[PDB]
Amino acid sequence: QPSTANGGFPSVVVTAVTATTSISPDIESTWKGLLAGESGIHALEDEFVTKWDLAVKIGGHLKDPVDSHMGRLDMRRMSYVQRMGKLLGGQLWESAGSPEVDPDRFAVVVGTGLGGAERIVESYDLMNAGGPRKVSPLAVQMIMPNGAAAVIGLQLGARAGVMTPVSAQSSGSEAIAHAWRQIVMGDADVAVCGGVEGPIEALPIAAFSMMRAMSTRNDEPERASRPFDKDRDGFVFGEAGALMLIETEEHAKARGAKPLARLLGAGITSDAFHMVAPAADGVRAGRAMTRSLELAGLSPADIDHVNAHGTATPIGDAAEANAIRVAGCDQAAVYAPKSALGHSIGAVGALESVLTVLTLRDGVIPPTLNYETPDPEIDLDVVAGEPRYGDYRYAVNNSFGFGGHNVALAFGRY
Amino acid sequence: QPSTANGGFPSVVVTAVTATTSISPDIESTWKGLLAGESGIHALEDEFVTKWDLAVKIGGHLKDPVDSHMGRLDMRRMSYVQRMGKLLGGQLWESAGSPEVDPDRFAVVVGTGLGGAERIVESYDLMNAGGPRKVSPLAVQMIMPNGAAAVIGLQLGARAGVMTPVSAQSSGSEAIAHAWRQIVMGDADVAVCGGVEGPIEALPIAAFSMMRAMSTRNDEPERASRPFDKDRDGFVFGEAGALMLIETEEHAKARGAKPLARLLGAGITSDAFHMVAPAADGVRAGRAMTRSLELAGLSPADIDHVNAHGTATPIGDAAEANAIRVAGCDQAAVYAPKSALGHSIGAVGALESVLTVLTLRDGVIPPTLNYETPDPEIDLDVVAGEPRYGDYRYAVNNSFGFGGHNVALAFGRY
Ligand SMILES: CCCCCCCCCCCCCCCC(=O)O[C@H](COC(=O)CCCCCCCC[C@H](C)CCCCCCCC)COP(=O)(O)O
Ligand SMILES: CCCCCCCCCCCCCCCC(=O)O[C@H](COC(=O)CCCCCCCC[C@H](C)CCCCCCCC)COP(=O)(O)O
Ligand SMILES: C=C/C(C)=C/[C@@]1(C)SC(=O)C(CC)=C1O
Ligand SMILES: C=C/C(C)=C/[C@@]1(C)SC(=O)C(CC)=C1O
Ligand SMILES: [K+]
Ligand SMILES: [K+]
Repeated sequence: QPSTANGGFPSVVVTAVTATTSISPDIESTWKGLLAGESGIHALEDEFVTKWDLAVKIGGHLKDPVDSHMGRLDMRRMSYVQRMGKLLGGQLWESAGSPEVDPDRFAVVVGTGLGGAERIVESYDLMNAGGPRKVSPLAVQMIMPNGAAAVIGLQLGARAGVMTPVSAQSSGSEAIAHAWRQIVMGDADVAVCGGVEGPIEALPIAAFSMMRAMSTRNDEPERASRPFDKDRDGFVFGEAGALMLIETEEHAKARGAKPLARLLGAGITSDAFHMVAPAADGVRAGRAMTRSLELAGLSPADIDHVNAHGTATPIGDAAEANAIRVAGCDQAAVYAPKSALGHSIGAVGALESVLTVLTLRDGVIPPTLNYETPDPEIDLDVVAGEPRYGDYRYAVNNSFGFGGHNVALAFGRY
Repeated sequence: QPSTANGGFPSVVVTAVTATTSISPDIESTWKGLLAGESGIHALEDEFVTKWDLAVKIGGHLKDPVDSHMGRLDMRRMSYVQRMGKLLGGQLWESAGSPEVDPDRFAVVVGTGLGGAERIVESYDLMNAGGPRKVSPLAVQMIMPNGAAAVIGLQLGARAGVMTPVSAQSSGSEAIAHAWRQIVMGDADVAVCGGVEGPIEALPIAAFSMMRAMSTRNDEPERASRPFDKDRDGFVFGEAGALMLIETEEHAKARGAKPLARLLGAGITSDAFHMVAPAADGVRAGRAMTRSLELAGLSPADIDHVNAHGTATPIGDAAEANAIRVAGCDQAAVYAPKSALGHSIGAVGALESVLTVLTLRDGVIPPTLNYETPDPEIDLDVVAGEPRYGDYRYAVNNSFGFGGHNVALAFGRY
């Protein structure tokens, strides 16, 4: 059976990354910030918080708002996720050296949680006020959830497929999994992949808050997200979008690109347990990890590092600790970046895959913030207090989503 | 290089199909109907048409509304596409003999155009009227576009992955493409796949009609949808959802299921041309067809039948005829089912895949309705007037979507 290690699949490398976060618009500054123990979570100053007296009054807005880079027409012709996709798509390509690739071998796979939903409600209000001729001729193509991926495909010229897998909070990792599949199956040699997501707003907070699993530690925003900690009280929103460029090792060599890491395998499963709670036993989630190992050609003892989904929900963290044990990876050093960056939903799995890549490139895992009281039921090696340094050779990035979706990505040091 | 024909991919068979359409809730009755020249397209009698004086006053509502089957609890706690998913998934599973499969080898892949969007505008109105605590605690899990796929995965017990590819009008076929990939790569032995979509409503009609591509032949509804006809004047909505059950031929034989057809190969590409117009040259669209043949182990000369996306827009049908030529498939017999069933957006490529399968099972292509004046730019063998019987062995189903997505599926007689 084919694996990366046994040459049954071609070698695929990560050759550029871009991300915008609550800490910085520059991924390399976000990364230094994380290492120095910086949090992007703050008191929400938005008017909408006082207008509605929201129970949740914390979150990380992007340091550098997407729309400060958007012109007059982009504001009127794209939904917010498409605007983010355009912004990141251009930054990534510039970071890659603006390569001239064969368009017929270039694919885009970009996940998102929802799509251009603000244009749904705008279109609804416009029609209710002034009838059907007040709806934009662009409303369909701004709203459709494949919109951000399609904007990036058009921007960069991708003709080997533009795909948008949606799996709620695992969408941004799932996208990279499908990009890797498309290359190893011979449909593409190069792919831009990742995840984008909307900003923090009143209605999203209201709707997630009614499920009662958001932190309300409003007095102390930077202490509120505590994945794996005994005193965790739910997740915190933190805005992000992130993309990476992956290509065959041969394609990278031929153009002189310097790889940051290798993308070795990907595992996708599903729980069939509950729509909005993960299976407590972590068995299908652990199988996604295992399947990424099988495809990579690795054993669980090879894994130095797991980048946890680690939302800081009580039931979420417990299930993931069980999954990591089921996969044999519970001696890896674990990071839960939502501790500092919060949860960006459809993008978050892409951001964390980027962080996994930087961990491998630089030999360092940032501290998990707020990890102050270990939880007996979670017996994991959670990195905390200061960075953990090592010559890491292999890591797995985990992401999970409402629906019972489990995605695991195996990366290696280049 | 592995193909189905050369045994490099495992054999994959279609063992059950279900669909609900404008003609019938029973796919076998829908099929008999199409063969008898029936149309599902009628005057819209909804009060919203006259309320808003909509330019488009025609379309095909389901013969049998999904909600005639829906418990009162479901009507509050699932979105419309989730209800459609649950209904179709239970029907499919019964049609299959309710098999006991290994859940850890069973995947679901179901596309849709948008998701539970009615719950977005419901949540918005509730919050505006009553504040943030009047939003449903189930709002998120009803809205998320992976919701329908996830309902089906929970309902049927799928633990090998639940996926929702979103590619607007090609989603339904793209879902079946990714299910075939998942089986041939060894991630699953059996999969439920296809597409669901919302109903014709006021805001959907306004937003699409403002793009200026819909038919407004309101005085003759059954004559409005005219794919490939010289006098075509745009597309017509017709509601549907459809699912099929695919599995390895070995798995089928083990349980004694008689196949309906073989699913031989799939190709996905993208245009990088325009967000809402297909590339005129048909080149990337023809490459998707060619890719499906390469993976099948077929040559264009083998192909007997093409089930065309055939929307009846002037530019869309012209581009598809060029793509069929690019692919070398322009000697095949062509059917354009939107002539009879109209356009079901995210569900349509799955519906048309099911029709392709029945064509191969029964050796007959239904007539393309309203095909009265050949267009010299098309120069295709369009089946029309009466059904055409023949010994069809191989067929390609086309679907394309806003964003420039091209999906082709290669099917074969069992
Ligand atoms: C990290 C946060 C993650 C967020 C959660 C993800 C949810 C998806 C986010 C959707 C995209 C939102 C885009 C907002 C653009 C923007 O900002 O529009 C403001 C003005 O507000 C609005 O129009 C708010 C309109 C909201 C649109 C409907 C959202 C409905 C959300 C659902 C009820 C709950 C969330 C469902 C998530 C399902 C999928 C993931 C599991 C500019 O203001 P002005 O400049 O005009 O003054
Ligand atoms: C032939 C298929 C047509 C496909 C069209 C696809 C459009 C997308 C699918 C939308 C799914 C909506 C489900 C409808 C539920 C239903 O019916 O609720 C009515 C009462 O009205 C409503 O609340 C309708 C309000 C709809 C609000 C959101 C619609 C947003 C539409 C966008 C602005 C334009 C379409 C975007 C498509 C992008 C994706 C594909 C390219 C019954 O009322 P009651 O009898 O129960 O009292
Ligand atoms: C099946 C449900 C799952 C996986 C739920 C998780 C663990 S995933 C996620 O991001 C969150 C917080 C938003 C959960 O509560
Ligand atoms: C890129 C745009 C494309 C492929 C557009 C097509 C041809 S596909 C489709 O179903 C329709 C009618 C709604 C189109 O107008
Ligand atoms: K992670
Ligand atoms: K078709």
